[PDB]
Amino acid sequence: DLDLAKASATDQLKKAKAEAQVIIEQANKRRSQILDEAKAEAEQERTKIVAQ
Amino acid sequence: MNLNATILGQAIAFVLFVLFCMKYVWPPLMAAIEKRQKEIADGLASAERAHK
Repeated sequence: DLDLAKASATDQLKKAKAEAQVIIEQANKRRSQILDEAKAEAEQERTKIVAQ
Repeated sequence: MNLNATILGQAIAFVLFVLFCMKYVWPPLMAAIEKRQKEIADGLASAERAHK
């Protein structure tokens, strides 16, 4: 046990640390997706309204 | 029976076997036993710490 308790302590730390970064990075991918979409379609709207 | 000078002679032999037993025999044996008993307690503690 004095060794399986050590091994599991590093095993959880490794997995948890990677997932926490992956979550927050893809939150930045979603943010930049949302911003990119809005920043594009603002002109797609205006270019329709002047043609109208 | 008959009381005798043997009563004093045996009293010299008795004290001197108690003094060499007290210094030499008993402290090195009981240090060696307690040194084993202590380690068993150390193993139990380690099992508790591992789980926690």
